[PDB]
Amino acid sequence: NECISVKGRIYSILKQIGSGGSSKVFQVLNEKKQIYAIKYVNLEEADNQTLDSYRNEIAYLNKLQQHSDKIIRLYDYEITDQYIYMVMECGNIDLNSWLKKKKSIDPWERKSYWKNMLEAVHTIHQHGIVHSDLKPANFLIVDGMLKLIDFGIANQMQPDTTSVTVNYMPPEAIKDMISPKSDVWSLGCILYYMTYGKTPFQQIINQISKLHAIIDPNHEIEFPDIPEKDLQDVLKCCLKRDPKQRISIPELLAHPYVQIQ
Ligand SMILES: COc1cc(N2CCCC2=O)ccc1Nc1nc(NC2CCOCC2)c2c(C#N)c[nH]c2n1
Ligand SMILES: [Mg+2]
Ligand SMILES: [Mg+2]
Repeated sequence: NECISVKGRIYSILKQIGSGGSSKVFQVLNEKKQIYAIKYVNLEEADNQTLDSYRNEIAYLNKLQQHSDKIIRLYDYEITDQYIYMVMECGNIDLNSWLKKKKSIDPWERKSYWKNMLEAVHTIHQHGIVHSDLKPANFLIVDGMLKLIDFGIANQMQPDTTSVTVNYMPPEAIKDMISPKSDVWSLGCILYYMTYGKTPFQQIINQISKLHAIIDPNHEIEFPDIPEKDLQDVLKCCLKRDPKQRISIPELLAHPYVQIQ
């Protein structure tokens, strides 16, 4: 019967979904035995860089959810000098965990998840954010939909277990040692994974030349023919290494793959 109070109301902790650095996310019930997610950040030690990333996340989450229901909802929050509590709509599960168990995706459901992710990413681009590190873990499944959680700022957390990648990074991020085009690359890797059941360079299991493969022009990604050729076309347009020739989000929204059927 571990509990959390937040701006008046009490919540029972059903379990800890995940953790990350100084954060924790709990699946909880309110007094009306309704389910929610609560994120907790122990601010006790945390530099002004960490503090500000979390303050920025909360502001954008509060702003953005008026413009799109593909952004996870922030219902209430409590913030002091010691801690943060955020009450949010709780997802059934994150998309990474969900992919890693499913055999094969229903084609109409892949198309629908795809529209969901485009809308969400589109929404954050309109308000001046480039995620830059998109991956399946950033999307939750709720009400048969995909909703975005992470904005790039704030430290990513990891699902917890009761025991004890880089496949999505855009090429121009590797050569950065970054624009809305970088999120379309990462979205194409997810859709590609949803189509061919595998990430473009998911087999180059050694990292340094996984990276090398990604930035290498005369390394070619394979697009086996498939029934839905509009989907073959989406993937080929997303996965162009040259950012300036890569398809954009506004264009992807006008594409037959999302507009027909
Ligand atoms: C039942 O609930 C869930 C369960 C699971 N998993 C993962 C595998 C095993 C399992 O059962 C994953 C997500 C949810 N639902 C959920 N998860 C959130 N954070 C997770 C933090 C760890 O990495 C993935 C996301 C938030 C969030 C934030 N921040 C605001 N709402 C949220 N809803
Ligand atoms: Mg068990
Ligand atoms: Mg295990």
